[PDB]
Amino acid sequence: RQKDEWAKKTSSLMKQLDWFIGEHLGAMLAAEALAASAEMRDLIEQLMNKLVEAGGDNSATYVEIPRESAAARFLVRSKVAMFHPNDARRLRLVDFGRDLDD
Amino acid sequence: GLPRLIDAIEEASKIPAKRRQTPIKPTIEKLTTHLYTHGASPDSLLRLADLLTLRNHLDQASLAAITRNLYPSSTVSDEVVLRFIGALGHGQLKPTLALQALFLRWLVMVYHLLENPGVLGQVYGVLFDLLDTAAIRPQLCHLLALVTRRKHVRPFRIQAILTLSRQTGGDPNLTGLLRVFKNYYPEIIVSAFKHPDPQWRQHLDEIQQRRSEA
Amino acid sequence: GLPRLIDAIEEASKIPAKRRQTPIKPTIEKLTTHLYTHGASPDSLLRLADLLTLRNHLDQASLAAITRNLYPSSTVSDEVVLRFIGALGHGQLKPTLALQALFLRWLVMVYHLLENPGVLGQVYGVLFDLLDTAAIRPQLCHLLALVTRRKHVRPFRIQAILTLSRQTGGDPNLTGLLRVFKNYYPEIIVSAFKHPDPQWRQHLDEIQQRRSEA
Amino acid sequence: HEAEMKSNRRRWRIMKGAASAIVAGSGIDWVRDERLRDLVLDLP
Repeated sequence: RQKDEWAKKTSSLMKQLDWFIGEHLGAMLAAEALAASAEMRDLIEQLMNKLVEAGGDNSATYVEIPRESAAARFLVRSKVAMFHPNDARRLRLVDFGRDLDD
Repeated sequence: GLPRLIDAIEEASKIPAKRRQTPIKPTIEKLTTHLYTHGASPDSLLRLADLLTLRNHLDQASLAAITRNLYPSSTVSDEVVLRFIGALGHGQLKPTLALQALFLRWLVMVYHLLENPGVLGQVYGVLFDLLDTAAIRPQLCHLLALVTRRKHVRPFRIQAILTLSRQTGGDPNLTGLLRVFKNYYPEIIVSAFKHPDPQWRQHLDEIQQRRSEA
Repeated sequence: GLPRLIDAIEEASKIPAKRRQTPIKPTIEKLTTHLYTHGASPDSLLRLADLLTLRNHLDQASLAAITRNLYPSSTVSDEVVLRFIGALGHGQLKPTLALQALFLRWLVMVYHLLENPGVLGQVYGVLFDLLDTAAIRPQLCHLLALVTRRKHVRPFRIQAILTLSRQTGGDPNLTGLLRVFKNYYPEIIVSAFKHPDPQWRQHLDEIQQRRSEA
Repeated sequence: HEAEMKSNRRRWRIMKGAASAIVAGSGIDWVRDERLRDLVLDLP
């Protein structure tokens, strides 16, 4: 099958993203850098792992977030994640993977 | 004759205006006149895009003059397109919103001349996530309307555009884009964009006709 | 509505004209009028290219009239180009040289619309080997002039063009192509190709202008 | 049988969507660095 290429592409891309987060983003979030990179990658991992875990249940895809987490603010400002309307301490990814003809 | 002018503009681009041993306006007008007459080659386009897209000491009037006379001879590369796309939105590296609207207008007017029109499809999410920016929204919608194919009409973009239409009180440029969306998915709940400058279109066509000569 | 017209013309193209039960020419005139008004999408272009290049029972007047109205909307694909290329020269299945001359005129006039202009470079030998055929030489020379790159200007092609130029007396279309060969190389013994029909070009441009609207 | 394919293929869709918006949202010139550009550009 063509399946492990979609797995090879995703393991490759996931390493490129983590490089970008460590080398460029964590520094920007400081204004320590290493601490910012680790928490942004944990948060993106938790965000993505759940979005698929729901499959259809759009309501379950919210993770708990510390009150003033800069990672979440950046992810919401970059339009990769959304706060819950009723309260801003849970947080979901935008669901890029869902497609009508997927 | 043209690469000499760009070499001058590039050097003046590096030093502030009052430290220039010559006023640049005369040399910007020579470049403007040459571009109106001959167009801009693929390579000249790429150098001009850098001057329009990177932070330098050029003034807004001179940049707008260049942008308005950026008639390509022959084609438009991905290198050029992406530079204008990377210019868009807010950030200390990016140009003014007013020039951004001109670049977006330009991309619509040269859309038919891209070597690889698909490259705009590969950055579709970069264009789309900027629809909130009112200062460039009309030009964004027109370009998005040319770029949209079925693979781009995803549920999260359908919902985002509907929310933005409601919160702006119904931008007609947003509903024009939603019309394009509906052409791919009629299930959706319900300006046909015209060319933004016909005389520029006519002048480009004249320049472009030289490509049949040999 | 253009699919149905082509369907009917395809059907009639396989029936000898004396054995038809109704003339096909009124439908060809509807086709020709639709082409002039809206042009031909990439998929319609492929079907028309098949009509123009495969042996059928359509008359020469009808084939020429479709060729003279073969205005592409948007682009020209490689498969379309290669259908025409494969029809050039002498052969039991190939069209008349007079139609081949109009095909080569067409390729020149739509050269700027090829999705992949490089395609013609990959069949350079096919074109260049036909130069001794007087019936398509003027159109060949113009296309060759547009398509030749440095890689194509090999010593044996320089000599064949000078041999052919000697054997024909003066031929300004050969002189014109030799002028193109002489930009790439300096060393050998020393008619600018204008667009063959400005009216066609102007009409094509106006049809093409619709690609900027959505 | 085939739910596995599009599950892996979708998992790439989520990463590419989030990685592209993250790099384009950082403010960094992603056009003039090949690494950053590959992160942003979707596939043809």
